[PDB]
Amino acid sequence: SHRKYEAPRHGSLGFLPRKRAAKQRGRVKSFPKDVKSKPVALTAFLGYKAGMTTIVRDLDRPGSKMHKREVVEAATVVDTPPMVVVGVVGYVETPRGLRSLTTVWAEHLSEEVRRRFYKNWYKSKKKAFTKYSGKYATDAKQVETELARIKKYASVVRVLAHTQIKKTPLSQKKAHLAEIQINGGSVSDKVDWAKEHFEKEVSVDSVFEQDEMIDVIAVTKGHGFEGVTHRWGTKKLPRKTHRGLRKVACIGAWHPANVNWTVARAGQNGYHHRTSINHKVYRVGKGTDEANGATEFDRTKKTINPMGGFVRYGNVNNDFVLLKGSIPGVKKRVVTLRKSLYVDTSRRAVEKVNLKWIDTASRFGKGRFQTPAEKHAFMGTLKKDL
Amino acid sequence: MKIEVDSFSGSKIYPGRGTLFVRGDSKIFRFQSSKSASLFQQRKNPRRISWTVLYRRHHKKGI
Amino acid sequence: SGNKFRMSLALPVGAVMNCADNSGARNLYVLAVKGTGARLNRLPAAAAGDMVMATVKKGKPELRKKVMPAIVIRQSKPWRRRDGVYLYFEDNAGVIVNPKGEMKGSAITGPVAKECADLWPRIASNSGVVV
RNA sequence: AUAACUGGCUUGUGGCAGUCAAGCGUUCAUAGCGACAUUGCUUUUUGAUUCUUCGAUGUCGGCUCUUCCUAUCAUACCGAAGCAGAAUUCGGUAAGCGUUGGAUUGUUCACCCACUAAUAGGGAACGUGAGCUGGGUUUAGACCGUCGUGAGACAGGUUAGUUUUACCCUACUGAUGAAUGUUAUCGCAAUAGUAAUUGAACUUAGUACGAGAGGAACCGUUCAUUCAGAUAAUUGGUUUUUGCGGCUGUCUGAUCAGGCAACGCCGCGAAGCUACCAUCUGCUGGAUUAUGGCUGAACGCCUCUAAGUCAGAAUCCAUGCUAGAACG
RNA sequence: UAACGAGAUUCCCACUGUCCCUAUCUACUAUCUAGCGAAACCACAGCCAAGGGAACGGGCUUGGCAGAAUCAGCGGGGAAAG
RNA sequence: AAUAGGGUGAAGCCAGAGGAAACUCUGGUGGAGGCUCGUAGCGGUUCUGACGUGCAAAUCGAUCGUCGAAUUUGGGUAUAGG
Ligand SMILES: O[C@H](c1cc(C(F)(F)F)nc2c(C(F)(F)F)cccc12)[C@@H]1CCCCN1
Ligand SMILES: [Mg+2]
Ligand SMILES: [Mg+2]
Ligand SMILES: [Mg+2]
Ligand SMILES: [Mg+2]
Ligand SMILES: [Mg+2]
Ligand SMILES: [Mg+2]
Ligand SMILES: [Mg+2]
Ligand SMILES: [Mg+2]
Ligand SMILES: [Mg+2]
Ligand SMILES: [Mg+2]
Ligand SMILES: [Mg+2]
Ligand SMILES: [Mg+2]
Ligand SMILES: [Mg+2]
Ligand SMILES: [Mg+2]
Ligand SMILES: [Mg+2]
Ligand SMILES: [Mg+2]
Ligand SMILES: [Mg+2]
Ligand SMILES: [Mg+2]
Ligand SMILES: [Mg+2]
Ligand SMILES: [Mg+2]
Ligand SMILES: [Mg+2]
Ligand SMILES: [Mg+2]
Ligand SMILES: [Mg+2]
Ligand SMILES: [Mg+2]
Ligand SMILES: [Mg+2]
Ligand SMILES: [Mg+2]
Ligand SMILES: [Mg+2]
Ligand SMILES: [Mg+2]
Ligand SMILES: [Mg+2]
Ligand SMILES: [Mg+2]
Ligand SMILES: [Mg+2]
Ligand SMILES: [Mg+2]
Ligand SMILES: [Mg+2]
Ligand SMILES: [Mg+2]
Ligand SMILES: [Mg+2]
Ligand SMILES: [Mg+2]
Ligand SMILES: [Mg+2]
Ligand SMILES: [Mg+2]
Ligand SMILES: [Mg+2]
Ligand SMILES: [Mg+2]
Ligand SMILES: [Mg+2]
Ligand SMILES: [Mg+2]
Ligand SMILES: [Mg+2]
Ligand SMILES: [Mg+2]
Ligand SMILES: [Mg+2]
Ligand SMILES: [Mg+2]
Ligand SMILES: [Mg+2]
Ligand SMILES: [Mg+2]
Ligand SMILES: [Mg+2]
Ligand SMILES: [Mg+2]
Ligand SMILES: [Mg+2]
Ligand SMILES: [Mg+2]
Ligand SMILES: [Mg+2]
Ligand SMILES: [Mg+2]
Ligand SMILES: [Mg+2]
Ligand SMILES: [Mg+2]
Ligand SMILES: [Mg+2]
Ligand SMILES: [Mg+2]
Ligand SMILES: [Mg+2]
Ligand SMILES: [Mg+2]
Ligand SMILES: [Mg+2]
Ligand SMILES: [Mg+2]
Ligand SMILES: [Mg+2]
Ligand SMILES: [Mg+2]
Ligand SMILES: [Mg+2]
Ligand SMILES: [Mg+2]
Ligand SMILES: [Mg+2]
Ligand SMILES: [Mg+2]
Ligand SMILES: [Mg+2]
Repeated sequence: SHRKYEAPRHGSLGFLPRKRAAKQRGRVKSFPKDVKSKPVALTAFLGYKAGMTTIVRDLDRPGSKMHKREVVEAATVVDTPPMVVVGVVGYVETPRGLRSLTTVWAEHLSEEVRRRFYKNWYKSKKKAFTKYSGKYATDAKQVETELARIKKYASVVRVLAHTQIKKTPLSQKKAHLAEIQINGGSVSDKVDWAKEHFEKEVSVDSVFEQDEMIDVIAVTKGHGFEGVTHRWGTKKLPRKTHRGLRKVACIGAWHPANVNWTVARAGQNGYHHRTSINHKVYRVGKGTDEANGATEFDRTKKTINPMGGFVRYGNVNNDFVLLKGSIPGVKKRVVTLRKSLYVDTSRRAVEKVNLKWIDTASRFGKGRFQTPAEKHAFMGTLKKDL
Repeated sequence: MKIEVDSFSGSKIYPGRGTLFVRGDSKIFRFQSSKSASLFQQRKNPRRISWTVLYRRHHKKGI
Repeated sequence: SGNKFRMSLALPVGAVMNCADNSGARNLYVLAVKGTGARLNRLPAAAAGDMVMATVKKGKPELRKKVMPAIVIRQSKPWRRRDGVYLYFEDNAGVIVNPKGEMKGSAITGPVAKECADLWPRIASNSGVVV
């Protein structure tokens, strides 16, 4: 017999299996499609999720009931110190897909990136890349030959860059190494750009501009083993049901005499790989600036950091990206910020953002002051102040 | 953006913080958090609540 | 004739709110909400500024025992405005109107939500303090 | 060997669809219908039979959840009208996507109220009881009415009546993992899955159309419904932070400071978790179906078709998203 | 027919997570370990689709396919057990 | 042989007030009842809760009926298979 009443599906069949990600670093499945006429530029950047804050902004959206009026909006802070370029990979188009032809590395790799190749660094002789460093012996023509091979045969060029995780408050010492595709120009131009950028730092302001819509690749918050009620949002059974109520009552008809792949079942929730698109960049802040949190209307010399630091992260002392809304992942998660895969000309995408004010009250409680100076002015002298 | 003042405790309210309460007589009270909001619905007297600004001015402290 | 942002629903079907106009009704019992789509087991629910089909449970006899439109003008369930402010009133109240949104009575006691006054010019006309 | 379920044959009956064309439709068989006849399909009705099961396949309905069919209620695109507009009716490709909240009844069914784009019909052992529930039926108690001399009967009414077991195999959901010299990092992408949906307001515009009454649409803009994936700024909820404060009884001679009251109780309460009870986000190319066309024969004319070809649907395949073959 | 009723039924006020629509917290389990250690049940066993067949197959025929050893859950099947 | 502590307040009795009488009204006292709230006790309504190869071949938890009599109960004794 048919259902007595109709209802939509619980959950999406486009995100199966709801299993743990194979890696904690989210990987860019697809890069922006290459257009030769543009200049040579990076298409992605790696950062660390610091925390969320609040802004106030005047909306510029004609026809809206909030037009030219202040809105209060949630924002995400991504701590993004410059990444270091250490390598370059050439890819060849084959009837079986892209195939990596050759990887050329820089002469000197920093310790934080050489720790990436070790499970037990303290017990090691730290021999990584020593013969390769010897490959640079006084003319390095074998290295130029490999670069020429990349120029001659590669159709897709990606750079190898790692984060400077020592500039973040994280206790982890391993850097995060990722391939970032180079778009624009010919293959020879891309290879020349990579070679001239070996062992150099690349900042966020060279990858992302303000008012851009960008995508975020990250692994979400882990919840462990979870039942159907919260994993899939199914209806709880009546209170008086024997053996419990947080279940799916019928997991299948008699035939097919198997449990179908479409029935909601208990299992692991969270820690999934997600690509979330169209997050607007409200601010590309600079770490050397002492007025990170100041705007053109609030000139209080103020960093982006709340009082007492970001809860369970620390202070953001680097360049940062202020994104609209929420992005996947937890605090301290490595986040991949990718340029958009299409051209959006909608008013939301082309709107120019001017921030009014950034919240810097404590996130560790109902903070009611924006600055220690303001707190002192409000409360006056205390006993501990003498 | 302008900073409001808590009707109960007198502390500054920044954009998005706390709640706004409209009494039956159309009078508007602003609370920065559920602490002062709860004491207000609990009918507490800020002159008798030792930490509010109103209390400190009533007892002439820091003036 | 208006486009209001989503608001926290305050009044499911079966709720009894106060009647804030001098039409002679004292209760307004919600039995439906205009614009409610289909979802299994989900009760229709109204926010401030929503048109509702209601009956008068307590009031004048000629107003009682009939189905009539009404508009919710205030709610005690806190809701967030686009300027970040979470606000709520002491009670849920509405006023009896036409199917066109024109009030039957002609006076409102107490404040009126700005979403409702912005969306219904007649209620704005008959309203005093608008929040 | 034989009844009361399912299943199987059949399809009278139920349901659906054709063809003929006397008539209806101011004229006019075929816009829309269509008598007298006649050909079929279906197994969502009910019969007929008694093939399987009586060393037992748990027999009503509802709740929950998934999927499939199309004979399409809505949504996309279209052809026809007794289509001026608006509305409506007939029809095509279409199951991608949705198809509700309640009063009464144990009900399937029904019947009203109301919202809605719509509140389409069905199947999966008349899906689904080691998933639940147990109102009904259908053990034993009891009452009534009719029937019987009586014990008792009623497919009549009424009330009360134990719903057992998974730790096995498989299948599903997740989680490890030997070996393809070792170990580490970065990758490719075969294959499998897939996702978005609908409405309103403003403008067009009181315009086209129309004697008037009435009264559209494309481009665009702002929002909203249902769904999906995250997130914890804010607000709310939660409190063994037993963090701070308060309170009762009793005990430590009093004070201070504490114990107990099967977390003693109360207010606040960070952090964490979490809510359309909060916020954010949900892509653009190609190929087609119906259909409308081009050139153009067959058939010296004509013809979208025969050769060739254009546009074109919520369709399909990609882009994008999820997994990554643990013997690629 | 006053009073009485763990009797059956309808409405109203209060009340509430019964529900919209779920979330959070505590103890004991479950979990992992040391020790101890059963039972039901068992022709052989255990991947699907269609066919025919005692007319609803794990085995037969034709296809799809198919890679050790496994852990927690689960209740579609074994026309599961009693 | 056993059955906390309360509530209600029947007869009988004492006193006062109002009146010509008939009498009426009021305040105390008293402590009745197969009365009542509620322990011990006896029972076993509902969750159709737990358990349901159990702690148990009928139990456990909360909730509940009754609780001074047609009460509960030990021992002795009688009645024995149509
Ligand atoms: O009294 C028993 C009994 C029967 C039945 C019934 F036949 F209705 F299903 N159900 C019984 C039940 C039941 F499950 F609640 F129905 C419990 C106890 C005994 C039952 C009978 C006595 C004759 C032998 C079979 N069991
Ligand atoms: Mg249906
Ligand atoms: Mg569906
Ligand atoms: Mg949990
Ligand atoms: Mg039960
Ligand atoms: Mg916080
Ligand atoms: Mg709070
Ligand atoms: Mg329901
Ligand atoms: Mg049959
Ligand atoms: Mg037939
Ligand atoms: Mg027939
Ligand atoms: Mg005629
Ligand atoms: Mg039979
Ligand atoms: Mg025979
Ligand atoms: Mg048998
Ligand atoms: Mg049988
Ligand atoms: Mg058997
Ligand atoms: Mg059986
Ligand atoms: Mg069975
Ligand atoms: Mg039967
Ligand atoms: Mg069809
Ligand atoms: Mg149609
Ligand atoms: Mg479908
Ligand atoms: Mg059938
Ligand atoms: Mg059945
Ligand atoms: Mg079953
Ligand atoms: Mg059962
Ligand atoms: Mg059943
Ligand atoms: Mg029953
Ligand atoms: Mg009986
Ligand atoms: Mg007789
Ligand atoms: Mg009964
Ligand atoms: Mg009973
Ligand atoms: Mg594919
Ligand atoms: Mg107009
Ligand atoms: Mg969610
Ligand atoms: Mg304390
Ligand atoms: Mg004490
Ligand atoms: Mg003690
Ligand atoms: Mg004790
Ligand atoms: Mg204690
Ligand atoms: Mg609280
Ligand atoms: Mg909190
Ligand atoms: Mg949206
Ligand atoms: Mg032509
Ligand atoms: Mg054609
Ligand atoms: Mg052709
Ligand atoms: Mg393989
Ligand atoms: Mg692999
Ligand atoms: Mg009795
Ligand atoms: Mg009756
Ligand atoms: Mg099979
Ligand atoms: Mg056959
Ligand atoms: Mg068959
Ligand atoms: Mg069979
Ligand atoms: Mg068969
Ligand atoms: Mg078998
Ligand atoms: Mg075979
Ligand atoms: Mg196993
Ligand atoms: Mg189980
Ligand atoms: Mg089973
Ligand atoms: Mg067996
Ligand atoms: Mg007593
Ligand atoms: Mg008694
Ligand atoms: Mg009693
Ligand atoms: Mg007792
Ligand atoms: Mg008991
Ligand atoms: Mg029970
Ligand atoms: Mg058990
Ligand atoms: Mg005796």
